[PDB]
Amino acid sequence: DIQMTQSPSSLSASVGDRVTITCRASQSVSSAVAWYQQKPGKAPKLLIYSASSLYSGVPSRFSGSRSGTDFTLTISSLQPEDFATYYCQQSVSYMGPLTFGQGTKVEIKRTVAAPSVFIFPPSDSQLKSGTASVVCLLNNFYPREAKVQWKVDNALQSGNSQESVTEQDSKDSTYSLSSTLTLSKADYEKHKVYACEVTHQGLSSPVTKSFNRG
Amino acid sequence: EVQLVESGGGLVQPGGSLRLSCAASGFNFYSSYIHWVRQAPGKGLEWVASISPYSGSTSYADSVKGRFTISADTSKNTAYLQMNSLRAEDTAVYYCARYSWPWVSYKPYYGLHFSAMDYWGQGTLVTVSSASTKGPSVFPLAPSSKSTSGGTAALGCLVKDYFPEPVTVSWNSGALTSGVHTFPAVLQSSGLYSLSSVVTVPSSSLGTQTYICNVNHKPSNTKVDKKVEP
Amino acid sequence: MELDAILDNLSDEEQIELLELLE
Repeated sequence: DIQMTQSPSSLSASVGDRVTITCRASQSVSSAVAWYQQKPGKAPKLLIYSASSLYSGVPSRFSGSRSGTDFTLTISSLQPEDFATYYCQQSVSYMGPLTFGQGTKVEIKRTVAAPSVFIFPPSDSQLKSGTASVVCLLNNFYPREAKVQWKVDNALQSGNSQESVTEQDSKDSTYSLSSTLTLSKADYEKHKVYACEVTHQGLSSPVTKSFNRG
Repeated sequence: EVQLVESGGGLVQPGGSLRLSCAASGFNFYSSYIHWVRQAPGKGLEWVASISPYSGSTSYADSVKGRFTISADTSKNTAYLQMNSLRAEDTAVYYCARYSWPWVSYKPYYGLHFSAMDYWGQGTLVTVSSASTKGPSVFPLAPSSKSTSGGTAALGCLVKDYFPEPVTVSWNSGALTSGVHTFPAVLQSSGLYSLSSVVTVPSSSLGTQTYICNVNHKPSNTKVDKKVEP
Repeated sequence: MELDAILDNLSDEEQIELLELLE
């Protein structure tokens, strides 16, 4: 049909940088192009309408331009709160299909920050239910790439862990990670030392946070 | 002011039906176009349907033709999306949004002006699954004994074995918001979700200051308050 | 002025031809 091809699918830039996002329409869409900003878990917010008009209340650093079938969203002075996914959208078909464009994830680039590492044993409450979740928390680090290795009485674990990463913080530009190690109450009681060992660019050496079951 | 409030989403088995409603408040509903736009978890925006509420003219994406029906009641200023024959790929957050009329205008010496989606509702989650609704279990992530009393500590709550999404977590009935990280849920091998919500607090506060996570899972009508002690 | 009533009775190709005349 009518496709909006949105290049780069993702980009990373520093505070104050100029960033440009592109949308090529597969055919003429006139100026029927809007630009939206979507932060995680929220509805998209209109930034640009009719390809070049700044929506009321939007910061002036957002602007849209058109050249033929190419549409450009420019963020002239990148702010930390601009972490988001941006989408173009065409509406050239009156009461016809509206198409979007795959989006652009904009991450904010900041100085390297090491994670604060904590470990949490299972509650007695959960053990009374028959399973054990051991949680390792990595707090407020940046770059997003980080490795967590679980060690139970120094044996490396594999296949019994699940991770989750927060979205980039809109104010300090950091990430946080949660690693959960799952064991049965029996296998949990059959061992003593539960350790979370963390590798990250901000750490000279991998950092281990441990506890003993007793 | 202008508001769009969506209703009717939830968990539904494959092949079933749901009806989303979108109640509009601070604008002329007769003078608008209403769109349903959906987003599958972690994916992009996909337009679903459009309606002109006064003339009742409609348009549909090919993905939903014959299965979905958009309608509107100008008396109630409320638009509707009736979804039949739902499939797993229909799982998404469904958003209501608005064009103010006209779709496109022309003004001499200034050109064309195309409307855009300026007001969106908060969205309603539709999950197409055979899995069953289950309320969560809440466990404390107790702040460590391996500890000083002069810096920062972390504590939290584990919300596990629930379905479907979402879960909301607040701290101290909302009084504590700074330093909170509520993580994206992961789906466990049980077929149920599990997440953590943690906070960093002054390490000196522990044991004196009371820390309660308030977990609400509306799909199951479940509200649990867990006090987190060392 | 509003163009919706005009475009509702034009084909997609006619619509874009009109819109491009008005640019």
